[PDB]
Amino acid sequence: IIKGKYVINLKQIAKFV
Amino acid sequence: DKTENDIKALQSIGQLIGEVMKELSEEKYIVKASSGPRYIVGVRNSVDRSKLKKGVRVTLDITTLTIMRILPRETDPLVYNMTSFEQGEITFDGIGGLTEQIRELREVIELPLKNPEIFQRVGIKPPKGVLLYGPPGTGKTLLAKAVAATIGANFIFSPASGIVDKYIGESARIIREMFAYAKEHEPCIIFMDEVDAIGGRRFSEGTSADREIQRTLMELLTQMDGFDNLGQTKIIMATNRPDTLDPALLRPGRLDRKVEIP
Amino acid sequence: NDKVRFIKDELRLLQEPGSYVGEVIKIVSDKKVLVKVQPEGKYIVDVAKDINVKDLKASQRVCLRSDSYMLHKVLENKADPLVSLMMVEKVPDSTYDMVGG
Amino acid sequence: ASDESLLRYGGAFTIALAYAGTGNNSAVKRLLHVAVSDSNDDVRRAAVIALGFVLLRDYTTVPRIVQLLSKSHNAHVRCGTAFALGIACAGKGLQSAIDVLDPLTKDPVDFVRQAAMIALSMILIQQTEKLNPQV
Amino acid sequence: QVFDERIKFANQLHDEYLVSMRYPEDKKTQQNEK
Amino acid sequence: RHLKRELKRAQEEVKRIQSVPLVIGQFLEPIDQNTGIVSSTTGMSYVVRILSTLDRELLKPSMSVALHRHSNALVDILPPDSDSSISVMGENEKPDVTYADVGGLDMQKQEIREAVELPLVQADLYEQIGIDPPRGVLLYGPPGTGKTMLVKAVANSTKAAFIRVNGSEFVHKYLGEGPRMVRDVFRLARENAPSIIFIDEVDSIATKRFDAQT
Amino acid sequence: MSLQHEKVTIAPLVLLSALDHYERTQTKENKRCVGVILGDANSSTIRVTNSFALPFEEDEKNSDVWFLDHNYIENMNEMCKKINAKEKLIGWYHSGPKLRASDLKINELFKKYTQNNPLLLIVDVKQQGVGLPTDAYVAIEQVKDDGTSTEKTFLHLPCTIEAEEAEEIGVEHLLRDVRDQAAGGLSIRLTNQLKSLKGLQSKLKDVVEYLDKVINKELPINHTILGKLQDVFNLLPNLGTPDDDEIDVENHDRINISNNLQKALTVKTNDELMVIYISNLVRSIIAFDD
Amino acid sequence: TGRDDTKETVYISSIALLKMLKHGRAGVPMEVMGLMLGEFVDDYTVNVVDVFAMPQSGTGVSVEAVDDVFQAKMMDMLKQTGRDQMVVGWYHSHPGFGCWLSSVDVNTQKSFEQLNSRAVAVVVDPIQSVKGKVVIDAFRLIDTGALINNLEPRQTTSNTGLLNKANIQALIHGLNRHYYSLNIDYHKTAKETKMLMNLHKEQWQSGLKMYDYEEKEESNLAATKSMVKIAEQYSKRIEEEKELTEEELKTRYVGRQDPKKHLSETADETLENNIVSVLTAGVNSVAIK
Amino acid sequence: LIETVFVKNIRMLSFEDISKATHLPKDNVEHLVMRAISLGLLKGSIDQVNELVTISWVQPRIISGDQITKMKDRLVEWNDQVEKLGKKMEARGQSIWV
Amino acid sequence: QLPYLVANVVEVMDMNEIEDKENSESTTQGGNVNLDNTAVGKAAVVKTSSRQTVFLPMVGLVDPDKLKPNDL
Ligand SMILES: Nc1ncnc2c1ncn2[C@@H]1O[C@H](COP(=O)(O)OP(=O)(O)OP(=O)(O)O)[C@@H](O)[C@H]1O
Ligand SMILES: Nc1ncnc2c1ncn2[C@@H]1O[C@H](COP(=O)(O)OP(=O)(O)OP(=O)(O)O)[C@@H](O)[C@H]1O
Ligand SMILES: [Mg+2]
Ligand SMILES: [Mg+2]
Repeated sequence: IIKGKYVINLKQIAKFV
Repeated sequence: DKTENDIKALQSIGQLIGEVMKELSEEKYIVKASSGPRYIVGVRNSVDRSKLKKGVRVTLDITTLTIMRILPRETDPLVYNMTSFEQGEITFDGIGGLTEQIRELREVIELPLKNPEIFQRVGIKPPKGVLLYGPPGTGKTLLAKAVAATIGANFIFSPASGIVDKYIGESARIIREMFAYAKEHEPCIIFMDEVDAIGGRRFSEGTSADREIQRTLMELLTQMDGFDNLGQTKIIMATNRPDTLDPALLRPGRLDRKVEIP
Repeated sequence: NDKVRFIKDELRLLQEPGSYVGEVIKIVSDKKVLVKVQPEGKYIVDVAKDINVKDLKASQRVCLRSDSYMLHKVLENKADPLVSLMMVEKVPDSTYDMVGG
Repeated sequence: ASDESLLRYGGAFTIALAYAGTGNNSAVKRLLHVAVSDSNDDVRRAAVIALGFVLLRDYTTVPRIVQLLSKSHNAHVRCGTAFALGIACAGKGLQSAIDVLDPLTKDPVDFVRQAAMIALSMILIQQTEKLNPQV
Repeated sequence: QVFDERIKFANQLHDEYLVSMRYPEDKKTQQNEK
Repeated sequence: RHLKRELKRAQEEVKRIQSVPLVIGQFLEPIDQNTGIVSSTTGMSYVVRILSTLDRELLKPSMSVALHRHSNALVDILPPDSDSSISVMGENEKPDVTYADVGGLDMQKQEIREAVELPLVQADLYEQIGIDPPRGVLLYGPPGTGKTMLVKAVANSTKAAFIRVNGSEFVHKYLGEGPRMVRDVFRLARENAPSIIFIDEVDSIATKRFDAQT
Repeated sequence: MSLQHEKVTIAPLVLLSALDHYERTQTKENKRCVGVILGDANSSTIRVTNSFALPFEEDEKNSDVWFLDHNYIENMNEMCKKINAKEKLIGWYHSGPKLRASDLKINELFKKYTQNNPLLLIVDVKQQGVGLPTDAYVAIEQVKDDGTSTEKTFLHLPCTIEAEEAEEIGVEHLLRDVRDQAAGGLSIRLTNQLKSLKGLQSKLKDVVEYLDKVINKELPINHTILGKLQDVFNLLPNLGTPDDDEIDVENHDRINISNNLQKALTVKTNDELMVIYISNLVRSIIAFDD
Repeated sequence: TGRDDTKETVYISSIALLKMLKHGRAGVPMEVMGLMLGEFVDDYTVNVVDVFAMPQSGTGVSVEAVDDVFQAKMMDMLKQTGRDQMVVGWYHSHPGFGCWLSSVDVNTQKSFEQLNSRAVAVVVDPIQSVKGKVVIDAFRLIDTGALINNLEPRQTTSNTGLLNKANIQALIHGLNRHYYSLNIDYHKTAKETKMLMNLHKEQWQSGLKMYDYEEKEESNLAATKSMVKIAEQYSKRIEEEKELTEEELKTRYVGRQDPKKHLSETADETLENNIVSVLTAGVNSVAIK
Repeated sequence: LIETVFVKNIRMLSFEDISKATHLPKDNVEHLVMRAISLGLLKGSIDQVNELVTISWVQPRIISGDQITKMKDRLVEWNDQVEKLGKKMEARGQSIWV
Repeated sequence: QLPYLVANVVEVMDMNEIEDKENSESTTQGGNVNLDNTAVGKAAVVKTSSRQTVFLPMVGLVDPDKLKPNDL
């Protein structure tokens, strides 16, 4: 959690914002 | 200007790395891309045949697949951490009263560094290979930091367990490629810190982790002795008990001096 | 003419979408086949008009047209698992004239 | 001599209608030239069709001329071959005309098949099947 | 000059075969067969 | 005349599909002389048409090959020499140890001159007597004994081709990488036969026990 | 500024573009068209990627009087900068039949925008000649040995054409022709041979009558023109030398391979000769049962 | 009804095709966009004269990525020189997919169709034009309400009936059943044909350009050596191969992988090259001196 | 020395012609030639056994009214020479100009 | 604005900056005058979590002070 977007890492390992 | 350089950047596309695996004809090359599958690619007149040679990282295009230009070699992201942690620094003297062992260590390391020519006169193989073992807390590591600090020779390092990876053929990759680094960087000194991780024996009647150790261990032997021979790459191996290890990591001429600090 | 119109025809023939090797795990009697693609996983997929599930059987390799994985032909191959073990061990057979005495 | 596809398409048929039903080598000669030597498909087709009009007066020789053209596997060339045979050998049939069209009926290209079925019916027009089994 | 006289013998053989090769083939395909 | 002309044009077209870029697969085995089974090294198996007027004498046994990128067809073939795992390490490298390190280890010296050197100098010595040749050599013992030293020593002596491979040069890094590396090294050996293939260690590669639950 | 214009590669896109703009202003009867040239510089090869028309009205009373919109130029450039940001002013194309000395003053005007030396690319819209419809020139300053001060003058640049991989295949898609200048098969290189020789014969005829015009009709004398002819005479081949005798010997060698290969194909065809005749015998049996 | 009501056959000029490809190729892998400028005559003849690209985005092709500023202003540039016409449609690039409209672009085509109902969308593959063949296809939406009214046969009336396909099951569904395809032809004048056909000023004078003789001796040497080995291959083939069933014999006694054909091919090839080499040398010696 | 080679269509000179022009012995013709090479005003090599100076390269220099006429005639000879020869090449290979 | 890939930096291995007359690179190339012809500015190699590496020209707004040879 980035305070005022988020970082997810998928199960397809592949990281996106 | 700050935003106009970004326009020039956004309209540029990326490039995909490979390396020259094999010359095919004159204009055709086998590359092994870092995507992984090999391709056949072209040349611009920017490169020449004699600037290409095997094992050179070359760029490719991603829609033309032509070598535009030669690139210097890849270098792991991991190993820059190791070249930028030496802190905990201290002078020639890192202990007092065990100076006799400090003097002994530099015999193996520091002396062939300065003059190979005095080991010519004798006719021995230039010394290399060091095992450090002893009771814990006795400055075996602080001496490691001191001989990287004092001489200032190129140092890497490896914690016993930050070279261990989940992917296999990836924990081989680092340490193979770490020795490579050691041959372009001058007189290098490889400190293995607190190795008991891959110190393990043949086991593999236990879990799969014991074959993971095995895979990584075989990798070392071929480097230590073979057609690949060292001379200005030195091993300092730090451990807290040496009878954990496999005896092929107790093997002299890879470990020529076994210095104990009591 | 036979020559030049064979080249011109081969240019079309060579253009594919990709055509795979699959192997039949098992059929289902909806007129579909469960096929495990050898690298990939399993997909139940229909069959062509030149084959049906009675022409198909477990452990027989098929050809797939891979945009839906629509069965094209049986393959000209068939795997056998018992030979896998026997070969990898690798032992011959004999007569009694190689044991005599 | 026009490089337009359009004016060359009609160019063939001005020879055809100018020399229609005339036993002239030059009239026929020109059409043969266009078919082979031109690299636009529609223009290749038009040259073949035109042949039957010049050689209405004598259509005995016609199937042999286009025998060559049916060997060629371009859809348009075979397509215009079908029509030339229908045109020239209409009325009471000719055995050679029938033969050349048969492979063109079974062609793997729809455009040649559509042309061929029609051409046959002109050759065999209102012929009873008790007078010829092939009909 | 020597090579050319040899090439002319080679060219003579090239003409001779071309003419005669198809000629028995054309009569034989004329004549009926299965 | 016009067909001879469009034959040229058609042959020109088919060279364009022979050309770059190309992806490299592996040929498994045929099912036809114009259709084959290939495993791309993308980790995908394909059944692909084959181009006519290629040679197939080297193709039908496993060998590197060129396939086209987007369509994935067999459009050209490669020679087995190129696309090696690693090139010869006995002509572009030279052993760094000779038999002047060898004093003793004579017991093994009588057994290794039989095993390695005699089929290199002439294979037919065995055949005429009627002795069939021995196969590979296993050296075992603690590695401090000079097992490899002996390999370098007689390699420098016989001066035949030599290949330096290891299991960390066969090791998997992506899908389908490892098996491919295996096939290449023998292919090269046979091409410039006779040859010696040296794998320094097979400890990792082979293990008496396996899990095979993972 | 500098000379880096040694090669000018020109995209085929630009030539096609030039004719399109020329007609869509419909400049005829000795009217001109000028548009900007966009592309790379600071490279020995000058890459002509793109062009765009500028509004430019050229007078008919004089050649010294023209209208050109300076404000227009920046707007066209900033837009195209958004598309691809490797495009800058590298010159301007003139579309006249040939070269003028009122283009020199225009050249100076475009020197303001450039950071290179302006390329004048006379794109011919008359398609004259079987060779390139492009001559290229760059305006350069010289002094000369005559006593002439501070000249500005145009030095010819050899013209070449390159195309990108995507660009080239578009041509191939559009066209299917086989090209009277092609060096393909045996009949095609035979035609190229006689065509190439007569190409030289034409140019040499011009020089001979050009020399007369200097020395009876008082065309100007220039040391660049005389110096080039000197080079021809000095590096001219010679026969009857030991070079000539080795040529003849190399010549027998090539005649030797030809003679071997002529014999080789007679064997193959004579094999076919037999096999047609065996097939006849078999088909006779078949015909008799039939 | 009352018109031909069929999708234009898009005639893309000599300039345009190249321009779209150059535009798209640079941006690979990211998607590209732009407008087609053209003119509309017959009920089914749109000649596309020129193109211009609409600048890049950080989210690729969107309806959002249309910017009225760029579009109108760039139009006003052409206006001053009188080479603008009217927007006949737009192009965009899917280099990661085959020729067919993605989910987004259909809604973009909807908006474009509102403005002008002859609006086409042309999908360019700059990544499958590394072949000798350029992969390019044209589509125009047929509305959903239009499929309900079953007006689809109206759009195929008075055509040759020849349409294009691209891969099966997902690509082909969208193709025939939600939009309509018409072929693409290429338009040119005889002035432009001469411009393309020309090459260097020493390309019609390249037959006097002999080569180094070291290279020509390489050619002489390689051919003669290789043919000895294929001849050996040819000897083995004709020892047997005289029992029954031709294909069998050809499989048994290598007759497939035909050395008879290969040998003749090489001989002819080297034979044609050497007659011109001899001819070149005989000219240049005697003609120059 | 530079003058005599350039104006002539021959590029080989017996020392006898040079000796009589420059009023030198054979000793000094050999130096003169050698110096021309060192400075780079001529380049070539010497046969003192054939007794020729075979010059192979002449420096370009200013070209005056008289020389242009010499230069011109040389170009007429070669121009006519291609033209007569091209007729044979038109006549030979008539069948194929395709 | 979203979405974008998240990666780490292999290394910054810069090329010399663009002010020169012959190339602006650290690795010698064939041929002469070049400044943007195949020449490029500073270089960043980044490794994805889709598992490759790409040689990209680094953005001219992001500094080498904002880049470490491990930076995320
Ligand atoms: N002889 C010494 N004199 C002063 N400080 C020392 C001495 N040796 C060790 N230390 C201190 O102890 C700390 C940790 O010991 P260090 O990591 O260097 O030793 P070690 O013998 O390898 O054992 P381990 O690896 O288990 O830590 C140092 O950072 C330092 O402050
Ligand atoms: N008989 C001998 N003469 C001289 N030196 C020897 C002798 N035997 C061994 N040595 C030396 O001992 C070292 C090891 O030998 P070698 O290089 O053959 O590896 P190895 O035993 O197979 O080890 P590993 O396979 O684990 O890598 C070498 O430096 C070698 O020269
Ligand atoms: Mg420690
Ligand atoms: Mg060893």
